[PDB]
Parts: sequence; structure tokens; C-alpha cells
Amino acid sequence: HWGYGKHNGPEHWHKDFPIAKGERQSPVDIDTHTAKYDPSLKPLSVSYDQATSLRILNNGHAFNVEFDDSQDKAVLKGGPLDGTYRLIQFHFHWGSLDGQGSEHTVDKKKYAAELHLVHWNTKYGDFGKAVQQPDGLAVLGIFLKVGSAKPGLQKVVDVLDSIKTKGKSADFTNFDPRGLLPESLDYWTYPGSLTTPPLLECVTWIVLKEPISVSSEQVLKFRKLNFNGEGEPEELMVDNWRPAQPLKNRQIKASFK
Ligand SMILES: NS(=O)(=O)c1ccc(CCN(Cc2cccc(NCC(=O)O)c2)S(=O)(=O)c2ccccc2)cc1
Ligand SMILES: NS(=O)(=O)c1ccc(CCN(Cc2cccc(NCC(=O)O)c2)S(=O)(=O)c2ccccc2)cc1
Ligand SMILES: [Zn+2]
Repeated sequence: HWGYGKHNGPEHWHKDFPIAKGERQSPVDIDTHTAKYDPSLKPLSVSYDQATSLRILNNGHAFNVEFDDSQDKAVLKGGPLDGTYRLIQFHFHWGSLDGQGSEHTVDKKKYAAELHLVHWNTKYGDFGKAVQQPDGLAVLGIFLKVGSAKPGLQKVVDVLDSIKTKGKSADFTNFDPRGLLPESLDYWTYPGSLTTPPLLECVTWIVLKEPISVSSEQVLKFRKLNFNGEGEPEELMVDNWRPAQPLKNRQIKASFK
């Protein structure tokens, strides 16, 4: 099975998932001097006041915080998007060291981690149908740097001991994802893909310019998670990021001057 080791990492994925070498793969490097301001982009609407978190799961690659997406409770609209995109889950990608971990890069800069808030287009009815469409998903990406603690992340950090290994889950109700956002919603956007197998080319990427700050203690607790299952030799869950892919025939647009 695929992963992030020497033997099953990103450079191997194309053998089982040939779209790995496709025309709209993610992540990418964001060249800030080449991205063009697009005055036609609408303001982005993040409407998370009625968000209903349910559970947190260690899936052997990352951890997902899952939401009730059976109604329009936590939605993303506007920006580059046509229609309404429901929040289904968030997760992170992070490094073994503070100088790596993000998937997207900014002028080749790597951040310590990257948060992905995953949303699906309601016109396709369910997530599994949406990932088969070029406009099926919208992923809101937010960079993490190490500095001051993020208060809104601590509830996540403190439950990680209870889901140390692959397959473990825990109740995770009443978590407000607004506490993970930066002040500004300025963004870059481009058409891309899932960053893990099956690497489907279904994603409108919206990457925020402003990173959030988390503490060294917070990211240290991410790095104590395990890729392995219970009772197996320990392999720390670190470096679960895909490197930048070729941009090919794509333009990155900026929401801001
Ligand atoms: N294209 S991709 O990224 O989806 C992809 C698919 C399959 C593989 C192959 C993974 N193995 C290399 C390996 C690495 C480490 C240990 C072991 N053996 C110990 C064990 O597990 O009993 C084998 S393995 O076939 O030997 C193997 C398969 C399944 C489970 C365990 C092992 C790579 C990459
Ligand atoms: N890094 S990223 O932001 O680009 C990104 C990468 C991967 C994914 C993973 C999406 N899920 C798994 C999955 C992948 C592909 C297709 C399907 N079809 C539905 C199915 O198989 O039941 C599910 S899921 O784990 O969130 C899920 C589980 C159960 C039900 C629905 C969704 C999200 C986002
Ligand atoms: Zn992701």
C-alpha cells in the first residue's frame, strides 16, 4: 500500500495511480511574482457558524476531523467557486523538522505544516460522486509556522494521545474550525488534484496567503502520532507531505493586489 516511506512514497505512487503524472496535479509551488491578481474573483465566504464536528480518526496517513455534511451547516462559497461546497473533514500534513511539512510552497519556501479543509460541491449529491468531477471539491489550504500557540488548535493536540495509532478514532464533537483560520482571507487559487492517492483531478485549490502560528509544543504532539497500528513497531507519523508537482498549462490567480 502507498505511503510516505522510501519504499512506498510519492516517487512510487504513479505505478498504481498513473494520474500521478497528469496535467493538473497538486501540490504546486506558488511563484508570487507570476500569480496574477484577478479583479473578477468574488470575496470568499467561509460560513462555519453551524459546523457539527463528529469524530477524529488516525487513518494511517494523517488524522481527519470529520463533520456532519448531511445538510448545509459548514459551507464554502464565493471566491473562484460556483455553488455551495460542504465541509466534510479537515486534516494536516507536517514535517519531521520545522523547515519542511507543507505541500504547497511559496517562492519555494516550505512551511512547518499545512491544514486542508475539504469541501464537496453539493450539486453532485455525495463526496464519492463529487471526486469524479473536475469541479467536485474545494480545498482550503492554510500554512502553519512555528511561533506562538494557536489556542483553537489545542483541543485537537490534546486528543491525539487517544488516537496514536492507525485505525483509532475518538468522539470529537463541538469543535469550531473557525479557530484555525488566520485574520485575512486573501488567497491564491488554481485547478488541481487530491495530494494523496487516488490523486483525482477534482479540486479547486484555495490557498490562504497568511499563515497561522502554532507552538513548537503543538507541532511536537503531531510528530508523536504513529503511521503503524497498535502493537506494531513504532513509525512516527512525520513527513506525510507530497512535494510540489509540475504546474504544466495552469495559471495561479491571486485574490489580492
Ligand atoms: N504505487 S504505491 O505507492 O501504491 C505502492 C504499492 C505497493 C508497494 C509495495 C510495498 N512493499 C515494499 C515493503 C516495504 C516494507 C516492508 C515490506 N515487507 C514487510 C511486510 O509488510 O510483510 C515490504 S511490500 O509489498 O513489501 C508490501 C505490500 C503491502 C504490505 C506490506 C508490504 C509500493 C508502492
Ligand atoms: N490532501 S487533500 O486535501 O488533497 C485530500 C486527499 C485525500 C482526501 C481523502 C478523501 N477521502 C477518501 C476518499 C478518496 C477518494 C474517493 C473517495 N470516495 C468515497 C468513498 O470511497 O467512499 C474517498 S476521506 O477519507 O475524506 C472520506 C472517507 C469516507 C467517506 C468520504 C470521504 C481528501 C483530501
Ligand atoms: Zn491534504
